This record gives sequence, structure tokens and C-alpha cells, in this order.
Amino acid sequence: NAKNVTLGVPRLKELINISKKPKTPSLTVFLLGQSARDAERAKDILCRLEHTTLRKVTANTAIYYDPNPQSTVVAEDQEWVNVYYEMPDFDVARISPWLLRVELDRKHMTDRKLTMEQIAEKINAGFGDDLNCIFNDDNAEKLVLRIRIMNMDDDVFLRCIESNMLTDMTLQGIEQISKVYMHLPQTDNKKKIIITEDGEFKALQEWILETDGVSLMRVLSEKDVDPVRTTSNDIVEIFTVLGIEAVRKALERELYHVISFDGSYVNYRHLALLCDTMTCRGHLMAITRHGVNRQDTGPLMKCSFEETVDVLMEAAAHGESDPMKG
Amino acid sequence: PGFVGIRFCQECNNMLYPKEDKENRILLYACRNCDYQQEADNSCIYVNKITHEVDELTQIIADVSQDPTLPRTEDHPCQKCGHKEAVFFQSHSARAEDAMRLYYVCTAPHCGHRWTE
Amino acid sequence: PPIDLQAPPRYLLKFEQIYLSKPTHWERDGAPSPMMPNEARLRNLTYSAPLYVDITKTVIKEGEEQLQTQHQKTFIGKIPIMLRSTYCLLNGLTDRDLCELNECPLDPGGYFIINGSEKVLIAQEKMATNTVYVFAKKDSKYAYTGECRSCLENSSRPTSTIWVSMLARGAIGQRIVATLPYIKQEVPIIIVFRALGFVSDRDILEHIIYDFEDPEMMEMVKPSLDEAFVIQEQNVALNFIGSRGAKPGVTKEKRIKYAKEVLQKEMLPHVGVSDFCETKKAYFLGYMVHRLLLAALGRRELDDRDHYGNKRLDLAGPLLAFLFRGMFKNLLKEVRIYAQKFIDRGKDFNLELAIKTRIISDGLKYSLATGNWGDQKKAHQARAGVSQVLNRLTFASTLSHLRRLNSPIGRDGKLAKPRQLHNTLWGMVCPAETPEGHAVGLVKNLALMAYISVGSQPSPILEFLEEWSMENLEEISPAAIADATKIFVNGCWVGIHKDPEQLMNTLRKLRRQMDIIVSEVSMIRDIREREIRIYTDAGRICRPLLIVEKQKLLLKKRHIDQLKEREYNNYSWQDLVASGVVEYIDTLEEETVMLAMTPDDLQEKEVAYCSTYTHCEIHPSMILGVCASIIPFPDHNQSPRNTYQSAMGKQAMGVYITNFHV
Amino acid sequence: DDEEETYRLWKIRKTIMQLCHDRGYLVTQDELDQTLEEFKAQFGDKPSEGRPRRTDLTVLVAHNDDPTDQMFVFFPEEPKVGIKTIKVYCQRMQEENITRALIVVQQGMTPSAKQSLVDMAPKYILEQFLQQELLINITEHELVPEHVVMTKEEVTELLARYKLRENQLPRIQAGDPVARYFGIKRGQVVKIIRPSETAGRYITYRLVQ
Amino acid sequence: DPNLWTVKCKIGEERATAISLMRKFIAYQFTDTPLQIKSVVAPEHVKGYIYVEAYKQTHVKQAIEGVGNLRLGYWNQQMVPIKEMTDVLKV
Amino acid sequence: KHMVDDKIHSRARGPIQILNRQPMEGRSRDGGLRFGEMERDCQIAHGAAQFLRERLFEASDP
Amino acid sequence: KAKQDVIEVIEKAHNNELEPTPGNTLRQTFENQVNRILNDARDKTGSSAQKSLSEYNNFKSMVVSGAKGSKINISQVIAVVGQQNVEGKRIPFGFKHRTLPHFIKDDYGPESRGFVENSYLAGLTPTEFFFHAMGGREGLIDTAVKTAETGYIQRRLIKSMESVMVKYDATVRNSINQVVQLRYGEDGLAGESVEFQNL
Amino acid sequence: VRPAVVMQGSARNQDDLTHKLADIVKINNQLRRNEQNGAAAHVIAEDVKLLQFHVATMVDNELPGLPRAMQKSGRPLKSLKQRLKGKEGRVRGNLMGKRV
DNA sequence: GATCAAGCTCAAGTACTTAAGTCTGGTCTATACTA
DNA sequence: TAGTATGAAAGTACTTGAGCTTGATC
Ligand SMILES: [Zn+2]
Ligand SMILES: [Zn+2]
Repeated sequence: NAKNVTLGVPRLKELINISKKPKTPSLTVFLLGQSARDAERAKDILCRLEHTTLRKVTANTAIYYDPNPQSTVVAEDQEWVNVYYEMPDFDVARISPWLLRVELDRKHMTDRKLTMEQIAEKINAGFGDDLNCIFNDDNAEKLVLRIRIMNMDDDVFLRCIESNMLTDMTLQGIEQISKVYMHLPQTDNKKKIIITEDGEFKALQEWILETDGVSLMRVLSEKDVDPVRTTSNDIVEIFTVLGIEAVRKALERELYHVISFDGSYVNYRHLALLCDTMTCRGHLMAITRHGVNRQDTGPLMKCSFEETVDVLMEAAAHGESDPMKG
Repeated sequence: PGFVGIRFCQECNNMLYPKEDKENRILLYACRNCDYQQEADNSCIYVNKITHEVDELTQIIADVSQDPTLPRTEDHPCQKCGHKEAVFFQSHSARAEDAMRLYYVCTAPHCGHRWTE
Repeated sequence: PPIDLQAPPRYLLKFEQIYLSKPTHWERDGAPSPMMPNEARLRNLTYSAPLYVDITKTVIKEGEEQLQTQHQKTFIGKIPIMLRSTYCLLNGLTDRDLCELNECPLDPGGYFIINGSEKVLIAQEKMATNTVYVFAKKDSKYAYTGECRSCLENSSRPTSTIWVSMLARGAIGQRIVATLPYIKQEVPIIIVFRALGFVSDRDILEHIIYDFEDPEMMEMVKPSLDEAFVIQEQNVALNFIGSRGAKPGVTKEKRIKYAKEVLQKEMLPHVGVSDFCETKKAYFLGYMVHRLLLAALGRRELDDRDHYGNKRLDLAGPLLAFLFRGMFKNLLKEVRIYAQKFIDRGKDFNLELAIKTRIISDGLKYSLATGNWGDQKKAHQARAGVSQVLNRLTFASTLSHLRRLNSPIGRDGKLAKPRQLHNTLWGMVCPAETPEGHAVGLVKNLALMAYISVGSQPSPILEFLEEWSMENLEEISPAAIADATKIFVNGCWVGIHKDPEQLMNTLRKLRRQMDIIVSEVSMIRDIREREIRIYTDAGRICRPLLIVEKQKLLLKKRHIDQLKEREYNNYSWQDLVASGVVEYIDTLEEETVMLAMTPDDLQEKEVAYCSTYTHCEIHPSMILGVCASIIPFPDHNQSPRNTYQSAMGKQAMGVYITNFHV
Repeated sequence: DDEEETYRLWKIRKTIMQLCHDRGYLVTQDELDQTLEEFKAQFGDKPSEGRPRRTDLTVLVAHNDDPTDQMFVFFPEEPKVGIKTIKVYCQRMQEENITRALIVVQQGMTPSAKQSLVDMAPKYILEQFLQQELLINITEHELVPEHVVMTKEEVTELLARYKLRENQLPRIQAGDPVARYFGIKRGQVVKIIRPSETAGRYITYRLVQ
Repeated sequence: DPNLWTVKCKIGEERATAISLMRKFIAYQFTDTPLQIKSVVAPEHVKGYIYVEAYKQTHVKQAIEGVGNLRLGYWNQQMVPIKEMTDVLKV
Repeated sequence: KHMVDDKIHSRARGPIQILNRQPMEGRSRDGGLRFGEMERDCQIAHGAAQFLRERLFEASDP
Repeated sequence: KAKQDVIEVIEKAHNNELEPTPGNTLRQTFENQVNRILNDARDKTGSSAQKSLSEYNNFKSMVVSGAKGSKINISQVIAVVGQQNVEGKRIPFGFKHRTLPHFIKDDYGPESRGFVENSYLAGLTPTEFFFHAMGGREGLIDTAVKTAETGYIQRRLIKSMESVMVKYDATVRNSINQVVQLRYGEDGLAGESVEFQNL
Repeated sequence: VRPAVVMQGSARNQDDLTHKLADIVKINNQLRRNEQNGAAAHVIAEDVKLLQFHVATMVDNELPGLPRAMQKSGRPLKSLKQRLKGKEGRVRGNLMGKRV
């Protein structure tokens, strides 16, 4: 054995046997301009990355049978509903009496600095005109959005669409990224090392973000995010987004980090020899039977490692010849 | 709003499922087995509390004051009877991050008044 | 059961009583002579005694022409005897008499002798039975899983494990199912309730939810109801269940029969085996679901798999009983086939030639000799490691081996959870004595004052409760379960009560006076959860503790005075326990107990820490085992060192036994 | 909704210009470092209305070594490109006697269209790219070293110097992001120059597969 | 036509089991529980199991719930392939 | 009980197994020591091919 | 003083006078603050013990030369052993909201959660001894479990790179004659003669 | 490959392979006489099915679903695969690492 | 303009392997058949 | 008789059914 990071043998393991589902995958997001110095814009970027579903900002949902929106069942929602129904905005004839009243919270809403407007646009985009949505102003003591279906039964479909929107509907952020942690790095390995006009090295203390997920293709393609230093520990994403030489270097950096965390040191020529052997064939040659017995090393060299009988079976059925080189 | 309780039929006592009367445009509760129907009185069929705004004062019970493993204090007396001694414990309930809150209960029998500071 | 076989004439072969003599040995001439343990260790014999059983065979052919025949003291087989036990020849002997037999008076015994090899049965840990445990697996289709390994009081079949799980969120909500025994497919809980005769959803919920004023639980059970509503009668419910099993009968008649017998014999055998399936099982299954709902809503904490209260120690008693039961069945089988091939020819048979006494003898001998716990043919399905060769390198090793425990998790497992020193090992197991190899934490050692319960029948307790103001489970109405407190006995829900305070005070007063309730009985009164669980089963590890009054101990000076003259006035530990001064507390009862390390903690301090103590430790050093108690100043060394010493004390030379020249 | 679309289009065009410049195509310096304001003034900021439309973003560049060796870059309007659009661009290329082209799709590409990208390979060497992977130039990353496509003469000299065959050099998948960026196919050798803490500079050579 | 079901019998006692079951059929054919099976085949070179000619596994079970020689096969029975009637009686 | 006299072991052209003509296992059988895979790996690192050959072929089962 | 500060932190959290830190839960914040107080006390007492050692002290003579031990060992033998950790966290509530039946329910204090305030010389109390046994057992379990995973890793690494060698043309090649590095370690130098330097 | 070692007495014990080959030669001879003279076809397939099970279990006993080739003392005869599958086998136990 | 079919893509299963090194000591190992 | 014979593993790679594009038809 800020955030929890896997180190030691489990991390060394996941590196040698390239795993598609690591235990603690994370990104290292670096900012470009003013956002790297101030915390307000950095928070804006954090909210622009951290995945936000309707459940994170919803306080409580409730399904009612409102036969006529003019005289609603609820007493506190009668003021803005007539202010919206006095004029024909949608097809009132294609309306259903089953109402889905959602109540949000000012706290989680103001932290992510969202607006009901954006939620309404996300709903009208994800479900089109088939699901009409309305909402009050940002002045009432309670945030509520009233939903209806346009035309399984309606009530059951609503309770099904209630959860559809409550989970998959991404209000803001990038999916697969659960949480993001912002902090100032005290260590110089994460600071911004620049060269002053006098020619001296200066380590600037700038804000950086650490995510709990891994989506490089989408995070790198964002404003105020540095497309040069932003990296990750998931070598699969590095190989899929940047390539084989990049994963070669990223793998060496991860191995060096695992070995140096305890203050130890290993010669770079060894880490390089390992990283090169795992990348000399264009693909991530995992240190396992699934990566070592799939190359042309000869049937005897493979049988000695693993799948001793099966390898010899394939070699016999194919008439393979071991050149006696290893 | 509050959660919504289940209504049982009078014939087979089974539960009814939300249904609507298209002619009069009114909410009805009918049994899916027999031909019984009932006029709803709440108009609400489903309520989901994402915030989990549960008042733990209803889940605690006065008999907990008989626990010798619980700590006792004389600094927070009871407001219903004036008893000095009272037991205090934490929430210990999942889905509640602010679990460090203390819940007090009066050790006096025939009272056991509960509260929070 | 009496084996009724017929070609016509029929015979039942019913047994009534047994008689076990002292250990004996028969030479070639056949002269019966008593065999002493030393003679067995020298001649490589087996220190076993013969088992004599009375048999009664009645002939029934036709016309009520019956006649009964009794075979008194029929030699059915030999049973190995534990040294120094009641039937051992070395019972009650003085140190001088033991010396005349060339035996060491200091030898604690507790081991067998098979072919001259001293074999010791290692106590095997196992998950407790008849108890509902709600767990939650991180990687599984179910969010919460409530299981209950059920087995009847008199175990007769393996533990029929039933699971009541809840489906993970992502049709509409979370569904509750039930993985019944002899069925390879999940079954909704409502179908099981309907199969028991409860078709009305209200009666089903009334057995599940005891307070209808809690709409949160009702909305959580609603998906299971809406999932299984086409079925509204018991016949179909049973037919559906029979269809889900691996033996789907082409005709719905035998399907219903298969489900009826499964729900009557395999599902919850400790909760019933007949009509009981609805009189109590529905109620129990309701509580089983109720625990799952309380767990999913966070109203209750999940159970920890590594808790001694939730575990049991399988000693020589419950182990050898499992063997004797399985072999007795094989004996009755062989006797069936033998007599069957005789009655088919239309003639009588002599049971003396039918009883293959070699079955019980060679079976127990093989099991205790090799360790494979099971039949000689199933040398791979059986679990080894039991019945190890007693270590005779030093007296500390011998004592440690006889007080050794073992967890069947498998040494291959790399999970640190089960190997960790749990908080519940206090006073019951030595925190230092454990191997440092590939079995760290799995192989443990009992503490000095640790006593594993032997077992007792719950009948007298049930008679007292029925005589008390307690109300039975079938006589009450479900509406009364809301405010009432539940009462369990060995995991069987018996009934409910209203004033549990005076109930506990009475049961405790009875246990402290050696009344109907014996000292090994555990009575745990969960206060937040209104359950009251009483236990009389075996394998419950417990230890003694000094009872404490308002603020003082009950162990007065008059007791120490009588204990000093223990050789004169014959006042021993039994008289101390009977005086209500000491109490045997188990790990499950310790949760509800507030201990005091020393009497100094009971005095008035500037700041009162507890001020409401209820028990006290005799001496804190008793938490140590045998190989750890020999360490001087163990509280001044690094814990690993104390562990390594506990492992070396068994390898140290000395005088392992006084009679080493023989 | 709109300012982000024009921002994406500008970033994609800049990356495409850098890509073509890296492949050896004649690209003017002005368009290589074009500010967002210059792009809005030359093309517009109203893609929702249609000004600029993705059809206007079409680029046509010529190689520094061969002026007739041109290359196309198309930006289809449909998120999921179908075979008909490829037939349109292929015919467009036939009309304009061009052999090499790039399709920058928005959401993705149909299977039949990918196969159409493989069967017309000897006649039209046309590639596909996702706008999501074009919003950033991977070669500016710190993990991605400097790649250089070697010529058949340089490869012959390399193989003759170290006295080895092509199958002995390390390999790189043709579908690799850098291999797609430089537009290299099977048989080509790419020279990688990376910094080394043991020697300062290390030059390796990878064969495409 | 009735189908053949394979029922396991004690090794070397198939002939005895067949004789016993036909005797029991003789004794109980006029009773309220007659045997609905049609015949039984015990090939001379087939040891370990025999064939019962019946339309239903229920009929087979009710026929073989006699002597204990067929207890092992009482739990379940196995159909004989349709093409296999011709091979059943070959010598 | 772990004395050195019960642990001291040596072997030089002793008995061999039947299936494979390699040394026995254990002091009780005058067995040889096991030149395991980890040892082979170590001598591979030393580049000692003759020693690795003598141990795996000439000193075990020629 | 450390125990008094922890009592104050507990009173703040019990009265809701403690706010969570950014990126951490209230419980996590409380435990971090408590762990910080205890760690500061252990360091302060350890420094005080180190300052009290004389030049003739043999423990100091062992730590200075580095032959065996460290300052931490001295701090545990003289001043205070410290907090016992299980899975990187304090002693968990094995019982129902309790670490042992000798403590009250919901007692997040130092002595209840495993703060061994005594030194190995002064002797551990019964509870501190049991908790220390927990802290030791986790080390034995790790030492007994990591051997299989690490040995399997050592085997996998060897079998994957057992034929890779430096050929006579100074390049590094495998058994298939393929090239992995044009020069060993990108510089063609052996790792024995090299050493650290400064540019 | 299948040495028949003598025990403490004159009694001779055969290897697992010998015990399996005996079963194979038994079922093979049965099949040969059952085909030389007219025999029930299902019977032939039966012995064949069994022959397939014997030949397979001689080279590979760890077949999922099928019963293990238990022979004397009701224990599965070691299959040629088990002799060289992994640890304590031929390659890793007698070729890569061996006694010296 | 629309359709059904072919067949390519995706998430659900099943089949199969692997699980540190070496060393010592100790016990124990089938009997049914049926003539 | 005398002897033959009968409940605390996890990972990858590959096959299968469901949904959907382009075609050939209409
Ligand atoms: Zn009804
Ligand atoms: Zn009060």
C-alpha cells in the first residue's frame, strides 16, 4: 500500500500487465493562463470537467396528476404557472395530465454556478419536444421545474424517464470523471519550471487539477487547459490518444515514480530496457502469457513460461520450427 | 410533500395501482386483480427524496436510555421533565456524512425525551 | 428412521438405547481384556471402546400376525475414546495411580490414540447458523445480500443456505429475490410467501413490514410486488418454483409436490419442518427481508464476517457427531441391501451378520488417522488438516496444540481481511500466538480463560418463557410487533415481549443462580433493535468475568477467605459461579456489556468516564494464550517479537512429559 | 452553443495547417498562426446560421517537393458520414485529378464508408479523422517526441549501416495517432529523436505495420 | 409406439431384476396399481442397465419403484434414441 | 530443536530417481540441492554459460 | 496537552463547530485533524527524547552510525510509541460503535482508537497492548502475502526479458534478432562504472 | 516413461500411464471383437464414446464437466499433461530448474 | 418514398489459465465379488 | 475357499443475441 493513489506492488503490477480497469486512474490537468494563478477561474474549469448528473443538483422529485395546469394541485407553484400558461407556447392539445415536479437545491446549484435555463436546454435537447419543460425565475426560495410528456402508460413511462434523466443526463462536465481535486503543488516535480530573463530557473507555484477518471481526448480539447503538460497514469489512454513513444515515456515515468516514492533509485537503463521491450512491437506487450507467448520467440521459449502443453500443441499442428536462438 | 403510503383494496386487500379516469379526468386507484376502484385523496403517486432529509429523532427510541455502554452527562438536562442526567450518542446512520452530530435522550423513565444541541 | 423393507413380510429394525463400555482389546484367543493407553502407544493399537445398541425387529406379514424380537447389547462398532475423558480408564485416578500405570499426572489428555499415534482434533471455525446476516458485495448483481445458514437443532443434513438478495439499481426499481436450496434460479420473495399460503399482499407485508406508518419501506418493497402479481394462489406459486428448479416435472402435479417438500424440508429447517412453514417461516422470512430493508436504508449496520459472535468453533463433539451420523446412515444402508437380497428369496435373516461393524470402526479410525474429514472414497472433496499428530516436543507445544483453532478460509487466499486481528479476539484468543508463515491469523490459539460452549437443549428456556408473560408467534397479531421486542432462541423466532427490562433482569438472575438456565447460555438484548437473542448452541467461545453491582464488585472478602481454604472446605470455582459472582460472557454478549479492566476504574474519579459499569475483568493478562503467557514483560516488547516467541516456545527443548522413559 | 463551435472550427483548422506543414505541404505562415479574430473575419462566427458553413473550410495544399502532388481536407456537415458523401468526394477528386484527401468527421463513420476508404487505396489514398481528436496537436505534447519520416534512400543507408532487415527494427501500428498524423503506411520507417537523461539525445527508427 | 428408457440395474443381476419385476407385474396386474409399461429388454451383452418399453418416464418410475436394484436409476431416466430400437435387439 | 547436525547436507555422485535420472530429494535419500529457475536467472545475468550448463546438464543428468 | 486538544476537536465536531475541508468529508476532516495532533505530539516527544540523550548513550551510538535502528525506535522506547494504524486508519469499531468493551460507545478519543501513550520501557496498558498487536499483525500479514505476488512478478519479468542481450555490434537484441535498443541504455555504457555527477 | 518399480516386497506396481493403457487396450479389444462379429451399433458407439474418454483422459484428465479418470484407490491417473503442465513438472521442475 | 435482409457493432455470456523460493520432519495408503 | 474382480479469484480471449446501415427491391 489529497486523493488516494495506488503505489507499490499493485501499481507495478498494473504497469507490467497492462490493465484496462486500473484501481486509481487519474489525470494531471495543467492550466494555461490566469486560471493557473487564480482560484475562481480554476473552479470554473473544475466544474467544466467534473461530471454532473441531475441527481447531484436535485433535492427531491414528485409525480402528480395535474388535470388542468391553470389550477394546479400544489399551492406554491400557482404564481409562475399562470405567468407561463397565459400564452400558447406549446401544443396544449397534445398534453398529458401527469406532472413530474422536480425540486433542486440552491447550495449544490450555486457551487456549480449552473442555471435552470441550462437544465431546460439539456432536457429539451436530450428528449426533444416529446418532453415539454418549464421553470420559474431564480428568485423564489425553492427551485422547481415542472415536466410533462407530449403526445407503457404515461405514469410508468414518467417514472422510467424520471430515472433516465436522474442518471445518464449530463448537465455539465465530462463523463467517466467522478470527482476532481484542485490544489497548489508544494513539490517542484509538478510546479511550472520557467527560465527567467536572467537565465535562472524559477519554479512557479500554479494551480493544478487531479481527476478520479481518465478522458484525455476530451479534457485536452478544452479552453484554459495546457495541451503540452496534461498527462495521465492510464497507459492505455496514453497509447490510444498519444501513441507508442508517448506510452513508452509515460510508462517509464510511472515506473520511476513507483520505485522512487520510497527514496530508492534504479538505473535508467533498466527501466528503459523494460519499457522498450514492452513497446518494441508497436502494441503494449504485456508481461503475461497473453503478451509474451503471442510473439515469434519459438515454442520452447514460450512453453517454459506458461501454457506449456497448449503452446506445444499449436506448434505441432502448425509445424513450427525453433531456430535454437534463445 | 412527504412520501406516499400504500392503499389496500377492500375485497382481496391487495394493493391498487395508479390509474386515471379518462371521462371525468380524475385520479383513481383500482385493483389489478378484482374490479374495485377508489377515489384518491393525495393526487401524488411517487416521491423521491435525493437529499435524504430524514429527521433521525423519529428513528431513535426511548428504551436506548437503558444502555450501560452509552455515555451519560449532567450538563444537558431534559426540557420535558428537568432530569439532569442524559445519554448521548452519534447518528451512526448511512447516507449521512454529518454523522458527528450528537443525539441526546433523557434517562428518566416515563419521559425519555429526545433532542439535539 | 426405522428401515421398512419388504419383498408380503416386512421388517422395521428400530433402535432404542446404546451402551458404551470402557476401552477393551481382544487377542487372537478372544479373551476380553482392558487396554491401558501406554499399551496402545507401545503396541500401536487404537484406544477405542465397543458400542452396544439394543435392536427390536417385528415381523409383519398379513392378518395381524405380529411378533416382536429384541437383540440386547448388539455390538454395532468401536469408538475411539479421548484420553482423560469420563470413559477413559484414567478418569478420577490420583497421581500415584497414574504413576502405577506409567502415565504422567501432568498430561492434560484431550487427544486420541490411533495405531499408537497421538491424534488431536483441531477446532474448526465456521460461520454461525440459524442467524440472518446481511452483507454487501462490491462486484455483484445484488446490492445487499441477506443470508442465513439454517440447520435443525439435531443436524441431519448439510446447512441449507438461503439467500434473500436485492437487485442493484440498473427494471423500474430495486427487486428483492430469494435463492432457495435445490433451485438453480432466483425466485421473487412474494412468490415464496404465496407458496406458503399468504396470497393477500397485505398479509405478506404484515409479515414483512411491522409498522405501516413507515412509507419508505413500503416503497422499497413495491417493485417486488409489481414484478410478481399474475400469480395470486398457492398452487401456481408452487408450480412456478418447481419449474425454476433443475428437475422440472413434465406434469405440474409433481412440480407442486417437489416445491411443497422443498419449502417444507429444505427451506429454513430450523424454523420448521411441517405446517410450521407458514406458522413461523413466513414470519421469519419476513424478518429476513426486514433486515435487508433496514440494511438498504442505512437504518442498520452491515454485519462483519470476521466477528466471533457470528462464528462457531467446531470441537470434537460436533465433529465426531457429523462422522457418526454419516456412517450410521451408511450402516443402515448396507443393512438394508443385505436384508433386501434375503427377503427377496422369501426367508428370514439374522441381523448379527448384517451389521458391518467394520464401517464405524474403520471409518472413525481412518478419519482420525489421515485427517480427510469424510468417507475414504472422497479423499479430495473432504477438508484435511483436522486430527493432526500431537506435538510432543515440549509441554507448552502440547498445551498449545490441544487449544489450537483453525479457520477454513484456505491458506492460498491472499485477502488480509480474515487474517487480521479483529477486535473481538479480546479475552477469547491470544493476539500474539499465531504462525508467521502462510497461515498468519488463520491458525489461532485460545486464551487461558477461554471456554468454548459445549451445548444445551433450549426446551427448559422455552418452557420458562411460555410460562412467563411472553406471547407466542402464532397467537399474536402482526400489529403488535411494532412496539414489542422480538425474542429469538438459537436463531428460532419464538415470540415477542413488552417489558424486556425485567425480562432480562429475571433471566440474568436465573443464570447467576444456576437455575433452569445454565451458565453457558447467552442472552443478548439489542436495545436499538428490539431483538433479544438467546443462544444455547455449541461452539460459542466465552470467558468468565466478575459481575459488578451499581458501583462495586460482588466478589467480597468472604469469598477469597473460602477460596483460600479450598482443600479443606471443598469450596471451588463452581460454588463461586453459583454464588452469582462470576458470569460466562461470550463475544456476542460483550457488545452489550461495559467492562472494567480493574477495580480501580470503579472508584470515584475527578472526571467520571463511565460510572455505569456492569462487569469486570479478573486479570488483564488472561487475554494471552499458553506460549505467550510464558513471556516475561510482554507489554514491553514489539508485538511481532511476542508472536515470534510464541512460535519458538513450541520449538524449545525441555521435558515434554514426565514419563518420557516409557 | 455558437461561440464554441467557431472556436472548435478555428482550432481544427490550425491543427490541420500544422499537420499539412508537418507532412511537407506548402502552407503560408499567416494561416499557420491565424488568430481566432482573423478566422472570424475571414470566415465568420455564425456556424448555426451557416456562415461559415463546414463546406467552406475545405483546404487544398501542395507538396514542397512536388507542386502537382496536392492534398484535400474536407469537413462534412453530417455527424455520421455515409458512403454517398465519400462517393461525392471521390468523384470531386477524380474531377480535380487529386489522389490524397482527408475527411474530418464530427461524430464518426459508418462501416461501409471505412471499407470504401480501404478498397480505393491504390487509386485514392484518402484518410479519416475525428474532430474530437483534431482539437489538439499531439506532437506538441511533452510525451510525444520528434518524429521524422525517412525516405527510401535514408532507409537503405540505415539498413546497410546496421546490417539488418526491415522486420528486425521495432514496429509501430499504422493506426497509431502519430502514424495517422504524419500519414504513413506500411513499409515506411519513421525516425524518432527523443531526449535521454543518459546520453542527451537518442535516435530510434520504427517500421510501420 | 412406446419409447425405451434406460434404467440402471446392479451389475450382473439384470436378469434377476427382470424376473422379479415381471413376477411383481403378474402379482399386481389385477390390482388398483397395474404396471402400464409394455415390456423390458435385458440384452445378454449389456450389463449395468436395462431398457423399459413405456410411453412416459412417469410410467417407468412407477414400474421401477419395486426392487432396490433400480434405485440408482430411479432418480432419473434417459431416453433411447429413436434410431436405436433396431440396434436394441441385435445379437 | 533446529540443530546443525540435523541440517548439514552434502552430495557427490549419489543415488538418482527412476523416472528421471536426476538426484533424489532430501537428506534421508542423499538427495541433491535444487538448482531452481531463480538460480538459472542469476547465472544468466552473470553470463556464466559454462557453469549454467555444468549445473543443468553435466552435474544433474548427462 | 495533545489529549486535551483532541478533546477540544471532538467537542467542536460534536457541536457542529467543525467544517469540512475542500475535497474531504467531515469524518475524514476530523480524523485528519486528530491524526495531525497525535503525529505532532509523537514528533515533539521524540525530539525531546533525542535532545535528552547523552554522548555516551548507546542507542544514539546506533542511530548516528546507522548500524541499526532510527530515531523513531528511540522515541518509541523512551517517550511514546504512538498511534496504531490498521489499513492506514485508526483502530476500527470492531464491536458495535466501540473498539473494545472497556470503552464507551462513540469514543473517538486517542486512548479508545489506539493511541499508545506509553513507551516500551514504561510498559503498555492492556488496551494499548492489544492495539499494538493489531499494528504488528498487519505487518506480518503483508510480509506473508507480498512474497507470492512479487515472486510471480520477478518470474514474469525474467521470462519476458531472458534472451535480451548486447550483441557484438553494441546493439541490444532479443532471441528473434530483433532490435530493442541501438545502444544499451541509449548510451552503450555499463551500470557499474557510472556514478552521479553535477552539470 | 512409465517405470514399474518394485516395492519393499516382490510385489510390482505399475505407473498411472500403464494402468490407463490397460483400459485402452481392453476397450480397444472389446471394440475389435464387437465389430468383427455383428454387434448392436449403439453398443459400438458406446465403447467408442468410452474409448474417446480413455484416450482423452490419458493425455488430458482436467476436462471440465467430465468425470476424472479415477483408477486404483479411486484416484485419477496422472495425465501426460499434468507431468509437464507447470511447477514440479518436466519443464519447470526437471528442465529449467533441477537437482544437482 | 418505403420495406426486409445482410451483416457489422456492442454488451451479455462461456472456456481457460495462473497464483514466491528452497529445505526438514511426520503420518498414511481398498476390498468387493461370487465363484 | 481361494481366488479374481468391482461462504472470502481475477484476468483475458472468444462466441452469441440485439440493434442498426446500405443494399436490392418495390
Ligand atoms: Zn382488489
Ligand atoms: Zn426527561
